Amino acid sequence: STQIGGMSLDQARTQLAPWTQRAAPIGADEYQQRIERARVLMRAQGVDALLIGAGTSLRYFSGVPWGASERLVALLLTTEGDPVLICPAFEEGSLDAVLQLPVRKRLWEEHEDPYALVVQAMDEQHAHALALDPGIAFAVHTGLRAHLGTAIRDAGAIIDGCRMCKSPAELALMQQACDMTLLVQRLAAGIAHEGIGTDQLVRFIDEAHRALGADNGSTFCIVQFGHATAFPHGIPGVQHLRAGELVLIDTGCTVQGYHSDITRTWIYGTPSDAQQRIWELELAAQAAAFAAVRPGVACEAVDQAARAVLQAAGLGPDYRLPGLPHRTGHGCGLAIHEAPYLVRGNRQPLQPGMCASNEPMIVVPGAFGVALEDHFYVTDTGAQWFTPPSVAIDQPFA
Amino acid sequence: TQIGGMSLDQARTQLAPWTQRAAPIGADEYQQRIERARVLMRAQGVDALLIGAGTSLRYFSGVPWGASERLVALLLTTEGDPVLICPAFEEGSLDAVLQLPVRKRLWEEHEDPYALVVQAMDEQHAHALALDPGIAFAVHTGLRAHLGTAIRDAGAIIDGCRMCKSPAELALMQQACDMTLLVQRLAAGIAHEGIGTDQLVRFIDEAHRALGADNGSTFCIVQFGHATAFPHGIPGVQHLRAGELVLIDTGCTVQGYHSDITRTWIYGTPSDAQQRIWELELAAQAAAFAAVRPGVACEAVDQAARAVLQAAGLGPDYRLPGLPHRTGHGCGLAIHEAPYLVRGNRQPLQPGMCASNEPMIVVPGAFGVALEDHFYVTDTGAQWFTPPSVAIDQPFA
Ligand SMILES: [Zn+2]
Ligand SMILES: [Zn+2]
Ligand SMILES: [Zn+2]
Ligand SMILES: [Zn+2]
Ligand SMILES: [Zn+2]
Ligand SMILES: [Zn+2]
Ligand SMILES: [Zn+2]
Repeated sequence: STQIGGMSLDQARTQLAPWTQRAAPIGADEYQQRIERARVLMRAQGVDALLIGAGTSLRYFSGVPWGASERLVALLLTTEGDPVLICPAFEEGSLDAVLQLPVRKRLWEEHEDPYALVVQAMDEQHAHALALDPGIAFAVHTGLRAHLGTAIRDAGAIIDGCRMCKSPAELALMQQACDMTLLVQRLAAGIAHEGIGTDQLVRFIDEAHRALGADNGSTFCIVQFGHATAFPHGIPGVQHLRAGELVLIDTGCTVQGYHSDITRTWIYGTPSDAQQRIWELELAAQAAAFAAVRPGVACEAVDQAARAVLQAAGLGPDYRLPGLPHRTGHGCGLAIHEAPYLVRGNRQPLQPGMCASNEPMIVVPGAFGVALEDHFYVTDTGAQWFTPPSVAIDQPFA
Repeated sequence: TQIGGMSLDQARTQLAPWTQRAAPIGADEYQQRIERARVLMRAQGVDALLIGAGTSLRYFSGVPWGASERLVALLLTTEGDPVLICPAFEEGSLDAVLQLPVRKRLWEEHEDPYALVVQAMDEQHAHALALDPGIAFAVHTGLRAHLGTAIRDAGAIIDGCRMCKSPAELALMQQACDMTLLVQRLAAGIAHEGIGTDQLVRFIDEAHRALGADNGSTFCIVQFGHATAFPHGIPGVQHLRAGELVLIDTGCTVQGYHSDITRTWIYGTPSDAQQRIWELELAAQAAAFAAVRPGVACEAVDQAARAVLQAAGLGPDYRLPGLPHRTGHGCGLAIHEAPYLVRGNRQPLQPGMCASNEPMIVVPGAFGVALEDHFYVTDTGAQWFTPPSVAIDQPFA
C-alpha cells in the first residue's frame, strides 16, 4: 500500500527535475527515408502525387509541427525531386525555422488560390493521380476539385504504410514520453488523499509533465473517481475523492511529437470484493492481449484474446456489459490515435516496429470501470511493453 | 504606469472568478439554429446535412468534443429530429453534453458508421448531401464509399448560420473578451527586466483559469524585441530587455466562444521608428473599424487598413514593411471562422457578424507592431468588444 496516498505536494515536486538522457530528435536522413518509403507505397498504389496537410503527417514527413488551420500548409510529394511545400507567404520565416526536409517552397498571398498552386505543381511534373491526406479538411478536396478533374485517392494506405512501423529513433522518443508519464502517474497516486479534487490532480499532472520536460504539458488528461470510472472518456463535473472509490487516470504527453498514453486504475482505501474481482480480470485481459502479439498475427486476434478472457469469466460476450464496450487498443505515434487498430474486423497483420495501446477496459454499468493501459511495440519474435503493467488494485506500478 | 510596477502577488489579488457571467446558450436557440440550417439547405437544393464533431457540432447540438478517427456526427434532413451518429460506448458521455433532441444511431467498433449516415438518408429519401468542410477528408472517403451521388460542400449553409451572432452569443464572447483584456492588463503589469516569455505565458494561462475561462489560455503568443516581427512567432524562450517591444496575442473561451486580443507595448524607452510604426498601426486599425457598416465588403475593410499604410509610404499590397497578411478573421465558437477580412472576399458585413481587426505591421529585421481587438457589426456601424490601445506605452484605454 506504499504507492497510493503517502506523499505531499512539494514532496512530489522534489522528483520533478527535467528528464535526463533525453532521446535524440529525428535526423535529416530519417526524414528522407520516410519520403522514399512514401514513394514506394505511392508506386504500389498507382499514385504519382501525394498531398500531406499540416498536422501529424506533415510533421512526420517534413518536421513542421504546426496544427492545421483554414490556410493551406501542405507538402506535395511527387515521384522525383524535392517535394513542394505550399505555404502562406507571410509564414515563410516561421516555416524555414522548423523545416527538417529540403523542399521547393510555393508561397501564396492571402487572396491567392493555394489549391491552384497544388495542381500547377502537379502539371509541372505531369502528375495526374493524386492521393489526398485523410486527415486534411474536406474543404481542401472542394478547393482541389475546382482545378482537378481526375480521381482523388485517399492517402490513408500510404500514410499508414509509412507511419505504422516505428524506427528505433521513434521508439526511443516514445519510450521517453512513456517513462515520463509513468512517473507522473506514480506521483499522482502518491499525492492522492481524501477530499482531493479531480481538477487538482489534472492540474498537478499538467504541472508534472511540464516540469519533466514534455513538449506542452499534458496532451490530455482524464481523471474520474468512484462511479464516474464507468465512463471510458469521462463526463463533465469536478469530483472529490472518498475512501472506497476507484481512481482512473488516463493521461500522456509528447516528446518531439511522439505520444505517451497510459491509464492506471487503483483503489483509494479498501476495495470491495466486486472491485477486486474486476480489477484482477482487467489485468488478465490485458495480459492475454499482450501474449497474443507477434509478427503475422491479425490485429483483431489481439482484441479477441482480451475478449476471450472476459467471456471465460462470464462477462461479454462481444461488447455486452459488464464487459469491454470498445476496442482493445489503438496505434500510437505522432498521433495519439493512429493505425493499426486493435479492433474486431481488422485483419492487418502486425509487423515489427508497430506500436499500439493495450487497454481492454471493463465497464460494470452503474458501478465502476477498470482500465489498465500500457503500450507495446512489436519485435521480431513477439512484443515489448513500453511500460510494465500494474501488479495489483493497490499496486498500480510494477 | 500600465506597464510594470505590479508584483505577481498583487496581480493575483485581481484574479477572483468572473462575476456577471453571460448565460449559456438555451435549448430554444439550438432549435433556432437547426431551423436556420434547414432553410439554408432548402435555399441550396440540399436535403441532407452532415455536421462533424468540432465547433459546428457544438453550434448545432451543444456537444463540445474534438474530432477523432471515430465518426461522431449530426445528420440534418428536411424534417424530424436530426440523427446523431456516435460510437455505442460513448452514449453515456454523449447524453451528459447533448443540448438538442436527436435520434441516436449508435455503431459498435467494427461497424461502418458511414453506412448509418446513408441508411438514414435513404429512409428519408434524401439524395443531396452537403458535407461539413471542417470534417476530415476520411469522412468524404467513407461517405463516397456508399454514395454515387453528388456530395456538396456545406460551407455556405454553416456560415449562413454562424456568421451572425445572437445576443446570447455576443454576451459570451463579450465575457471572454473582458476576461482576456484584464489578463492582458495584468500581464503588462508584472512585466519587468529579465522576465521570460515562458513566464508570461504561464501567468496568462493561470490568470485565464482563475477568472473562470473554459480551459485556461486557448493559445498564447508572447514575443520580445526583434521577435515581434514574426506574426505567429518562432521557437525559443526570450528574456525581457529595456527598449524592447512586447507583443502578446492570447485568448480564452467561455462556453466555447472565443476571445482573441493582441497588445504590443514598449518596455522602457521606444525608438523613433517604434513610435512611428506604433502610431501607424493604431491608425490602420482605426481606419478598418471606421470602414465597417452593413453592406461593406470584407475586402473593403482590409483595403481601408492597407490604404492607411500605403499613404504613409509602406506596402503596397503585402510588401514589407507593411501588412503581410489579412486584416482580420471572423470569430465565434472557432478562433478563425467566416467572414475573413481579406482581399477578394466580397462578402458584405451584416449586423451581428464578428471579426478581428489586427492589421499588424512587420518591419523586417527590426520589430512588428500588432494591435488586435474584435468588433461586431451593428445596424449602422460597428461595436468594439474591447477598446483599442491609446499609445505605445498605454496599451489600455
Ligand atoms: Zn470520447
Ligand atoms: Zn489512454
Ligand atoms: Zn489509449
Ligand atoms: Zn481517437
Ligand atoms: Zn502560424
Ligand atoms: Zn490574436
Ligand atoms: Zn486574431
